[PDB]
Amino acid sequence: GITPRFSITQDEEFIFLKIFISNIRFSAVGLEIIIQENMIIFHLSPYYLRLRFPHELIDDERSTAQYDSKDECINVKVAKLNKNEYFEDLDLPTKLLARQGDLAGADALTENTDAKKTQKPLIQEVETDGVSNN
Repeated sequence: GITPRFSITQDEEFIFLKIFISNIRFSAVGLEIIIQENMIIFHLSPYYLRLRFPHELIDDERSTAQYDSKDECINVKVAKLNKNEYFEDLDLPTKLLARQGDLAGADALTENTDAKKTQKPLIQEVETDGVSNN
């Protein structure tokens, strides 16, 4: 992850990620933030950032980011899969980067699983070869 400063906020409807940046070369052709199956990928700006939350988000039409000049900061919006839901990793920066470090130091992680689950199995079928003659 590359960036001077960035803070994430959680809401009872969606997630609000804020990024701090200077008034340096800010192109408008490379700007395009995309959200993965669950985690969020920050491609905007010349600096790439990777956010990994303990939950799963979704990228819909509502999802979008707006550039703030008054503060020279960037605002990223992303809808969640469950309303009234929060996070327990946004509090820590490393928890988002998910770095490895120097494999030296007492560190631990505790992520909770989701309650709402979906069960939609399926059994495929296809003919087969075989004769009856000797």
